[PDB]
Amino acid sequence: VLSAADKTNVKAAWSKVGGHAGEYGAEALERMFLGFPTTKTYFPHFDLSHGSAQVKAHGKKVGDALTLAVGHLDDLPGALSNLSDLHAHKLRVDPVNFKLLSHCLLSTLAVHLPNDFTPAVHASLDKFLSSVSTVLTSKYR
Amino acid sequence: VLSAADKTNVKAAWSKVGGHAGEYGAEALERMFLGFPTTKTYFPHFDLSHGSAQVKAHGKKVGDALTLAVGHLDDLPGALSNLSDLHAHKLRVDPVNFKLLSHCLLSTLAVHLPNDFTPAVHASLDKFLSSVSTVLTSKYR
Amino acid sequence: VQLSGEEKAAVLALWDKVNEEEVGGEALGRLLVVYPWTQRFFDSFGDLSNPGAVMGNPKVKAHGKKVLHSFGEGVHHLDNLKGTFAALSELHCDKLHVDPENFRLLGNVLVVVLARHFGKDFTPELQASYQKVVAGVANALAHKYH
Amino acid sequence: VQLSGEEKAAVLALWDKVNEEEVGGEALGRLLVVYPWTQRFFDSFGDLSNPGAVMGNPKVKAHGKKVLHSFGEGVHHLDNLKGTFAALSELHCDKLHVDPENFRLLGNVLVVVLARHFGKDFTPELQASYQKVVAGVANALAHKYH
Ligand code: HEM
Ligand code: HEM
Ligand code: HEM
Ligand code: HEM
Ligand SMILES: CC(C)(Oc1ccc(NC(=O)Nc2cc(Cl)cc(Cl)c2)cc1)C(=O)O
Ligand SMILES: CC(C)(Oc1ccc(NC(=O)Nc2cc(Cl)cc(Cl)c2)cc1)C(=O)O
Ligand SMILES: CC(C)(Oc1ccc(NC(=O)Nc2cc(Cl)cc(Cl)c2)cc1)C(=O)O
Ligand SMILES: CC(C)(Oc1ccc(NC(=O)Nc2cc(Cl)cc(Cl)c2)cc1)C(=O)O
Repeated sequence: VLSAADKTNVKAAWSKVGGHAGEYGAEALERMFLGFPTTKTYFPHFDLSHGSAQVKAHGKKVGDALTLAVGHLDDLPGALSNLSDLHAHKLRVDPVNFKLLSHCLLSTLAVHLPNDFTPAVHASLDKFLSSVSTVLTSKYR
Repeated sequence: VLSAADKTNVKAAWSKVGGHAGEYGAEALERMFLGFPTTKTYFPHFDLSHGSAQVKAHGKKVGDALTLAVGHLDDLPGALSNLSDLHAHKLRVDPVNFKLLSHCLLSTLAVHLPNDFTPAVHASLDKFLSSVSTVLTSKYR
Repeated sequence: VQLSGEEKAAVLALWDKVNEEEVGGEALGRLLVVYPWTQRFFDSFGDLSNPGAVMGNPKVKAHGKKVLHSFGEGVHHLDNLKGTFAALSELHCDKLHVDPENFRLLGNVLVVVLARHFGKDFTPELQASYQKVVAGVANALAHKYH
Repeated sequence: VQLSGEEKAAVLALWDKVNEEEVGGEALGRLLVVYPWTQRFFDSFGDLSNPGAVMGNPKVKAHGKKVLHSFGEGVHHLDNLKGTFAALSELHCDKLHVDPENFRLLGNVLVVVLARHFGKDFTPELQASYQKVVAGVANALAHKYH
């Protein structure tokens, strides 16, 4: 669980995202697929090209799950339990890939919110994404 | 927090350690210093040679802290809070090094308890050492 | 690999006692049990649903033996790990898209298995040399990512 | 580095707009704030006790500029990162004993800083090329560990 100060930074930063969480999720995915091509093999039946309907849709889902996490910082394990079952049990997502997507999310936030993406906020968002990743890899038997 | 099954495996395995936790901690440290020489720089005023009084003493401390953790699996954050302050705030131990020592602890347990170090027990001890490492790196500002 | 002539001799001497079938089956099965995401690459191998099933799976044992045979090739070509592993780097990187972090994990699982098999003969010094070896193998396997 | 001629051109074009002082100070300061264990290597730099102090520290800014200058050398010698970084690999590995994982972290912090500075001009494609670059730099810096 994040510090009080981190939770405050994370809720603050996410407020600056406005209604762009889905857009940012889509762009983070695109950055991941191009920057780290190994990750593409998780999406064999997606059109992964820019502006893809499927990537746009999927980014909305990732953004919505992160928005939900931001609203539930005191209980990420509870909030993300089912999604952790999916990513571990079913999808067998390599834990390394959560670091890759997290890096691409930070990159995307920096692109779009340069004035708000301060060093302290970068640190808190990094901790937030680490915490989310930890829950999402927690279901490994 | 570990699964019920993991806690059972971990308490079981640690029982097989008998009174050897300190010896095993010392040997794990030696394995770490030789296998991963970068780690030696954390101990500038230690004699790091084999059978060293200081390494023997320090291994006892590591073994005692792990024994305490095994007894407090439901609250590792509470049990290891102070030790996490020490390792993060004061010592600035690189999180990578916890993976290195954990690997050397598993190696040492495998050396000495080959019949008990089964695949399922290896998995549970790995999770235990990951959980301990997570708490020990949790104090980073 | 920063392995001296004397370290090299100790590394090859240990490999002379390594049963690649027993050690290989065990190392691959442990990889699949301890780091279950690695099972993603082995759907065709059948039942991997619990530790007993994984360890007893004939395809796991057969494949682990092949893996260990290639590790043995590495052990015997320490001055040319890049060439030794070039074909397998193309397979694992370009064809399979295995994250290279897992090459390091399998190397470390092998080290743990060697420790289990050899006990006190697997000294801290000998383990240190084997750490250099498995790091070199992992790096050579990841060449196609470099 | 698996960088094509066209990717290379885009990478060098971006570096032409990089202020190594501002980008360098910011990347090193962010490393120290986001991954505070890295402060272990900078005791002589004085006050690093909070984000404001780290970012405003003259020694952090001066040193970050030097780091970024060496990254720029890398950018302009992509076909010989090993040679370019050989002296700095001896420094960081043999003398300082920095874990090489941190070379990757600093590269990624630099990428995030480039994203912040360049905004939409730092496209997913251009970032992908920069990921290849910072991976190559990290690998070259870690050579003395290989
Ligand atoms: C911040 C971390 C992540 C979050 C919050 C997240 C969230 C989500 C959500 C909300 C879904 C939709 C589930 C549904 O269909 O109901 C999903 C699906 C999926 N995710 Fe993630 N995810 C994360 C990281 C990753 C990573 C690192 C990978 C692998 C590179 C990955 C691979 C997948 C795949 C393959 C699907 C199913 C796509 C499909 O076939 O429909 N996810 N994720
Ligand atoms: C399983 C993980 C670990 C545990 C349980 C553990 C436990 C301990 C304990 C019980 C102490 C004694 C504290 C005291 O003096 O009262 C200690 C000290 C120390 N530890 Fe660890 N430790 C772990 C990992 C590491 C790692 C990875 C490093 C760095 C490579 C490290 C570096 C140190 C140092 C430098 C000291 C102080 C030595 C001295 O100067 O007295 N520890 N640790
Ligand atoms: C790091 C040391 C490793 C070595 C030396 C190694 C070696 C080998 C060898 C010798 C083969 C056989 C090629 C053949 O006979 O056709 C093989 C195939 C394969 N390896 Fe590995 N491997 C390593 C790690 C991994 C990892 C970490 C994974 C994924 C988690 C992996 C996944 C596979 C797969 C999926 C195949 C093909 C299996 C099939 O026939 O369907 N390998 N490897
Ligand atoms: C990964 C990309 C990196 C590059 C390109 C890089 C580059 C450099 C350069 C150019 C110097 C200056 C040598 C001189 O002018 O005397 C230097 C020094 C140094 N670097 Fe790095 N570095 C990197 C990462 C790191 C990391 C991750 C750390 C530790 C967390 C680190 C710690 C140091 C230290 C302690 C010095 C000497 C500072 C002093 O003068 O006291 N470097 N580096
Ligand atoms: C066993 C089974 C059915 O598991 C699962 C399959 C899908 C999901 N999806 C979700 O959680 N979606 C989801 C979607 C959004 Cl927008 C936000 C959040 Cl927070 C979650 C969870 C578990 C499977 O893998 O087949
Ligand atoms: C371990 C600890 C204490 O802190 C940390 C949190 C985050 C990171 N960053 C990463 O590893 N990024 C990262 C980014 C990429 Cl693109 C690739 C890879 Cl391989 C890794 C490092 C340490 C934690 O878990 O909280
Ligand atoms: C700020 C200050 C004083 O912090 C600290 C310094 C030392 C410790 N040591 C301990 O916890 N020892 C300890 C020893 C054993 Cl055998 C077992 C366990 Cl579980 C813990 C904790 C905090 C410092 O770093 O100077
Ligand atoms: C991430 C997740 C889900 O699982 C995992 C737990 C442990 C490991 N093993 C390691 O990394 N070992 C490891 C060992 C050495 Cl010698 C060096 C390095 Cl660099 C790493 C990998 C994944 C967890 O944190 O629980």
